[PDB]
Amino acid sequence: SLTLFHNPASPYVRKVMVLLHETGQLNRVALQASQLSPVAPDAALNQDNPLGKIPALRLDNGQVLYDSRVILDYLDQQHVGNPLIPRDGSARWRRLTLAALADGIMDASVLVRYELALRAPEKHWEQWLDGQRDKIRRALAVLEAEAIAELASHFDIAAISVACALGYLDFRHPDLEWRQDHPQLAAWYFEISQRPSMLATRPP
Amino acid sequence: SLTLFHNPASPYVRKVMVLLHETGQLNRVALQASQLSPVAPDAALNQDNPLGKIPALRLDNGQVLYDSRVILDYLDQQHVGNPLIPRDGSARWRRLTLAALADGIMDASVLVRYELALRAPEKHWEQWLDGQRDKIRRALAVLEAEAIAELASHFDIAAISVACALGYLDFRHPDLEWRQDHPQLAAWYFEISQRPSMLATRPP
Ligand SMILES: N[C@@H](CCC(=O)N[C@@H](CS(=O)O)C(=O)NCC(=O)O)C(=O)O
Repeated sequence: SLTLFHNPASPYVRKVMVLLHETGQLNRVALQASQLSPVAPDAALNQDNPLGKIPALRLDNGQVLYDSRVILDYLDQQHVGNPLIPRDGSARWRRLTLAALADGIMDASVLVRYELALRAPEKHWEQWLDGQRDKIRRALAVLEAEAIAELASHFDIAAISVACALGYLDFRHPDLEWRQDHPQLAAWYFEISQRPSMLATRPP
Repeated sequence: SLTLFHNPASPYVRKVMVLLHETGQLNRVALQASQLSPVAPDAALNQDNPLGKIPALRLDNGQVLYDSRVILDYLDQQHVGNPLIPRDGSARWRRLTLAALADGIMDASVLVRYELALRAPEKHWEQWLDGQRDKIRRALAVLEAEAIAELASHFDIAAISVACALGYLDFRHPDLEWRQDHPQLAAWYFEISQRPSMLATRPP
């Protein structure tokens, strides 16, 4: 069977968990708990993913896949349902670009979390923090437009990725109050939060 | 024709350029010079690229793709013959994981560069910087121990990504010596550095 390095905070892990739920493949995956940060290595994880990041997926044959987008691609090709990642043509490119937009939000969000929670306050750099927050805000604006119609078309790779990014803002960055100025996105997210796969994968 | 939002220092742009050379698709592309935004997002927007993604690829009919991994997939699917990303088989996820290893080297390398170059010295956090350097070192060790034959077998998505990551280490982090403990990787890099795709795309 498969083994996924996991913890319930990670929104990248959450993408994987949501895809597993949606595709009926939770039964294939043992969870290996990991607590970690860039200054607190997990030695067991590092033996499998030298980058020291989660998610990482150990296959039945012992090979390891990372990062999250590689794992999601692998898992999407294992089931016979409709794919969550379009296999060809225009949709493939469009939906993977929205997924990358969402990953960029997560990347900035995690960096701001680590600076605020781990770095000594006297070493915080406010202009850096605000630059990351502004990159998140600009991406949210594009998502507001996408929430008009494109986002809701399918609960697929793009929708999962965006949903996990918004859930992570709620969890670690409520001060960004993303709903206040993004009502269309707020409505979309309120709906997709009720999906069983989202309810089962919320952070602590 | 296509437009690539381009910067010559970025190793992520470099992967795209190398793949365009290697697949014979430079005759498709016009470059549009674009400024990296390490701290505050750029105040000058191109309306097709409101998030200032670099690389970003604007298709013949105006859709814009990003990030580099999405662009690489798109471009690889636009030519016939030998794909540089395997379409299926164990090799697909093996080569994509090796590419992700390389992207992780680049990610750690950029974080270290931007902190060292842009953040005030008194606010540098050495244990954080070393945690990122340790990702790089562990990843190099995996390449040397596990990936030499793989890299040599095909100058593909994995090899291009690794090559660009090593070029970026030489460019921004020559203090991080990597050739001594990874002699096979060093020899391979010396060889592939002479490919026209690599010579043409070296950072300034
Ligand atoms: N490109 C990767 C990013 C994973 C990541 O940053 N994960 C964080 C945990 S966070 O999501 O809770 C992680 O592993 N941090 C540890 C570290 O950076 O040392 C992916 O898409 O899987």
